[PDB]
Amino acid sequence: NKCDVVVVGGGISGMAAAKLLHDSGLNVVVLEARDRVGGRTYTLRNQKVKYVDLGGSYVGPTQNRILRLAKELGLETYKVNEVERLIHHVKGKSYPFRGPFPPVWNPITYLDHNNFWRTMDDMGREIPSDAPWKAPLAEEWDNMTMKELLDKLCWTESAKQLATLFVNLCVTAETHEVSALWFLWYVKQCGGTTRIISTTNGGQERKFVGGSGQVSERIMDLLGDRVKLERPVIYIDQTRENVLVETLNHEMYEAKYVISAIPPTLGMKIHFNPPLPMMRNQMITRVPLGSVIKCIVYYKEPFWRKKDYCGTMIIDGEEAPVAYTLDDTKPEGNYAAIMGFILAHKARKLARLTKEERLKKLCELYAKVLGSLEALEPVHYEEKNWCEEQYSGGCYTTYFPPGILTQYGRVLRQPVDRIYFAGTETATHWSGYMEGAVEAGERAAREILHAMGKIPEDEIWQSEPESVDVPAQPITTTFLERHLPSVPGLLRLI
Amino acid sequence: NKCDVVVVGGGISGMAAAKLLHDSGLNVVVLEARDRVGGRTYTLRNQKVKYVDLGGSYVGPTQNRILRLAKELGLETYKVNEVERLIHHVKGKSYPFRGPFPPVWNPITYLDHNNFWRTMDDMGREIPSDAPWKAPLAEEWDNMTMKELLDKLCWTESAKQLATLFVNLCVTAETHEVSALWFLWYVKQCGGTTRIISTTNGGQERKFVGGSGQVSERIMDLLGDRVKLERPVIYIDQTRENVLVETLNHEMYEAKYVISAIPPTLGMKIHFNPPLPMMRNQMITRVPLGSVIKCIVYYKEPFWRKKDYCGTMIIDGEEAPVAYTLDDTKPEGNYAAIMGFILAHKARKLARLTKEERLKKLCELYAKVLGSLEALEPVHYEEKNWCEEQYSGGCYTTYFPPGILTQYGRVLRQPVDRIYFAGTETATHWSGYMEGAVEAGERAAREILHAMGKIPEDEIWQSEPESVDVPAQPITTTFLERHLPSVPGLLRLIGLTTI
Ligand SMILES: *[C]C1=C([C])[C]=C2C(=[C]1)N([C][C]([O])[C]([O])[C]([O])[C]OP([O])(=O)OP([O])(=O)O[C][C]1O[C](N3[C]=NC4=C3N=[C]N=C4[N])[C]([O])[C]1[O])C1=NC(=O)[N]C(=O)C1=N2[C]C1=[C][C]=[C][C]=[C]1
Ligand SMILES: *[C]C1=C([C])[C]=C2C(=[C]1)N([C][C]([O])[C]([O])[C]([O])[C]OP([O])(=O)OP([O])(=O)O[C][C]1O[C](N3[C]=NC4=C3N=[C]N=C4[N])[C]([O])[C]1[O])C1=NC(=O)[N]C(=O)C1=N2[C]C1=[C][C]=[C][C]=[C]1
Repeated sequence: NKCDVVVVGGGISGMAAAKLLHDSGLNVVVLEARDRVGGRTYTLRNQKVKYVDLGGSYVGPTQNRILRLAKELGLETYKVNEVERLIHHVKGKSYPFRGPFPPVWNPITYLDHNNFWRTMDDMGREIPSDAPWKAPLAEEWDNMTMKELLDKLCWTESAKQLATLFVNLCVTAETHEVSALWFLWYVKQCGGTTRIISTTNGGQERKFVGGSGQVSERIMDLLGDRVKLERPVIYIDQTRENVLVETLNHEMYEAKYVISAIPPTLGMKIHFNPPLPMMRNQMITRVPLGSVIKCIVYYKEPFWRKKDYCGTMIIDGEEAPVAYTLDDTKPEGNYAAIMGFILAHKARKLARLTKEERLKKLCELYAKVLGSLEALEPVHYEEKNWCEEQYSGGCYTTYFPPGILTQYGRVLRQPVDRIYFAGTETATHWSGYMEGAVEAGERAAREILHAMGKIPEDEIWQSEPESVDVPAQPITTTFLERHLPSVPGLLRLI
Repeated sequence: NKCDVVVVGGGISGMAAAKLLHDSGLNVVVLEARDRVGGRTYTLRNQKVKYVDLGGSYVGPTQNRILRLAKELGLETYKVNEVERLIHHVKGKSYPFRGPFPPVWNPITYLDHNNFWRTMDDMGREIPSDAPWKAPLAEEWDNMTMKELLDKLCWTESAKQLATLFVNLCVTAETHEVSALWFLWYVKQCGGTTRIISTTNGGQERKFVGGSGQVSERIMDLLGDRVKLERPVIYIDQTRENVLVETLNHEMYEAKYVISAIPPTLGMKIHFNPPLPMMRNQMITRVPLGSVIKCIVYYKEPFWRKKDYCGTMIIDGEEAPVAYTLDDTKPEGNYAAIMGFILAHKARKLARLTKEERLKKLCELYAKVLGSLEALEPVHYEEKNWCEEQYSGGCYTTYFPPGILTQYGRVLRQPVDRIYFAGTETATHWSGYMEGAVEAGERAAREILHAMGKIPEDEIWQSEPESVDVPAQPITTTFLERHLPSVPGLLRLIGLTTI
């Protein structure tokens, strides 16, 4: 029954909010729909794998909030293997390379690849992180899919193929499904193309020893009986003095304030009294999450390292079930494994197969790409289709179709009376990530502290000191990268 | 508690299913979220208006199922006023015309307008009504917005402007929001461009005397206590022998079968056990409804008729709050009124204003369009914003953004164990309309009768005899209309001669 704040959802965002409020002296309850905490993070333990992340997993430089929270909880990170060569597999053949970016040798193609990435970052600099709908060309870019943008910008099929794979991997959606404004904002608010795609010095630098699921589990340990598992919220009543929150199993909770820490569209699962205002009522029907199967194949040894491959593969083509892989071997060098993502329309297509049929397709692919028969002899397989989850709706995050961000965007974190909004989707830096979940949960908690007169308005949005354990190198561009002409630019110059 | 079939939703689709099942001898319960039946149809009665439809309203030729159902219930139709001239207002000026279509004088613009409508219908003929994702070019057309299709097809701004207003009016959404495959399907399954847009011989020919809300109300009268108002469904359990359906007010219903007769995305409001299959789970998050305010301004007299205007206005321009109007005077000639739609992004924009501020904007617009100061003296005003409705989500219907129809389309009316799907969105002829609600409700009911061994598979989909009261004239094209070249076609024909 009675408390100061009810938090709906026990993922990273809901747990970070509740921890903050608890640490401030307020009485808090977390209502969680599933029989576990963690939401879009999930760590499986069994004897074969020891532990494995089946949801969110990677952290890296500039993600200072998730790094500080995990450190305080007693977690350690380790580095993803990127010692040996990366592989770019294109038109049925493998090209090993070093550095973050796959090299291009044809000169025209070179100019086209260079101009595409540069243009993405240029366009991003006109987009405010906390208000993308205030971009000078907000409407024009929002009324256009990423597919239309790629068609205009890319003068070669080679650049257009790589840019498409880039979109599919970042947001688990097809280029024709997503707004150009929304995708450019998304990349920008992660620090740009280089920062988002890199292992070393980027979003994929590190993982947590023991799994990322420990973040939510350890906060639940701190909160004890305040966390209520298998309590899906069905009903929120704001007509009276205290807010009334009802669960599916017929319990009633009473509070001064609520934080909703669930993906925006999952707000549909709740019946509101009084009805939601018009813009939010419609927004929550307009914001799907992407589609992905995360798959991990285990091997006796990390045999790719013997051929001077790190295990990172960038794989083009319609036939490949998996477009991107990373080494998932434990820091000690055992439980050798390759992690890969089956993205967007391939997730829909390959979900019809059996677990065993998917394993066979992956092994045959890895054998071609790595040039090794050893890939045909897996010792174990784990996978998770996020599309089938009632209380997630997909992964990694919410995407915006064309027209939606400019029309409904400003409503995402706008309070509805005594309901405040957290969840990674409402963040302004690494929104879509575990980092964004922490930002949003702690910000929504402070909005409530301010409404209670406990802190100045000044203190709702708080900056984060840089991690000493995971420092960031700055992103640099060369003179030639900055000044080489586009393909049409070279044509004008002719 | 116990019955044969629980129907979720008391709109036209849910009420048509329940009536069919009841007439067959089964015990049915209808669970309705609101304190009223009718859903996206709603008839307001007060002394000033007598009655007025604030939601779905128009019916016309080829809509035989809604006409038969209403006739059996004892309802009458009357004809929408189209006796005098239509108006096309473009670039701040009005051009009166007769006939269904605004005339085009410039021969280039004329070739462009002719080729646009023709191409829409040509592309539609490649799209199966019952399976749009089977079109030969389904993927290509689905990966493209209507805005991209218009940019490629229309070689004049004038054709592009009119085509845009056409999309906004048909599906209450912007061209950049909707799949090209979905929109071409939607028009095709209503019988094509002419049938969808027309008053005389089209979708807008008629209304029901007394209002369309009487359809649902009269079925409720037939069913008596079997209809449960203010019972929003929150939970469906299929793990046991009988299906368990729970409501928000804590009642439990038990049944052999369930029909879900709610817009697909409103399925999100229900918690399922076991969880929905993957494709449905994701589909219901990908299918929004459009945005519209329906507004009716009353006058002492239908003064536009005196100037030889019927009251139909097609109004282009960003400044105009309303893009389309119809005479909404009663068949007896009293309660003179103009009905207009505020569509898509304007519904969002103008919802910020007060009721009085919106009234003033409309009157000032009608005064320019009709050239009449009388338009500035309204006697009464009614309106309804559908965007604010928790148990509709918008109006008129569900649209599909790019990429969705080909990936998730085939799952819309696919049964999930003992749950069968009705609602106008699952229809194959006039989906989006009251007609489609009847088709879908009656088909879902017969799917259940078949599962119960009461009818052959053969009988699930049933054709409908043509209405004798509202007959359909066929849609004809002239020789010139069929064979005049497009703009690029004329240009090719100029490249060829010179050589
Ligand atoms: C899935 C995934 C994958 C596969 C991968 C990845 C990911 C994912 N990511 C993402 C993450 O994870 C995220 O962001 C996070 O986690 C989020 O968080 P939040 O905000 O908190 O949210 P969530 O989790 O979802 O939670 C929520 C909750 O709630 C609940 N509910 C619902 N409903 C309800 C409830 N309750 C009560 N009632 C009701 N009604 C649920 O259940 C839950 O719990 C990521 N991230 C990062 O950071 N990293 C990584 O790695 C990741 N991953 C990704 C990527 C990869 C590559 C590149 C990029 C990215
Ligand atoms: C809105 C509108 C307007 C404004 C106009 C119009 C329209 C609309 N339209 C459409 C119609 O109306 C429709 O289609 C119909 O109505 C549909 O039906 P259905 O399918 O049945 O569906 P609904 O109605 O929605 O119902 C449902 C129900 O359910 C319920 N719920 C929900 N949720 C829930 C429930 N319950 C329990 N639980 C839960 N969870 C609700 O409440 C409801 O009741 C139209 N149509 C026609 O035909 N005509 C016309 O006129 C119309 N309009 C239109 C137009 C105009 C112009 C052109 C074109 C068109």
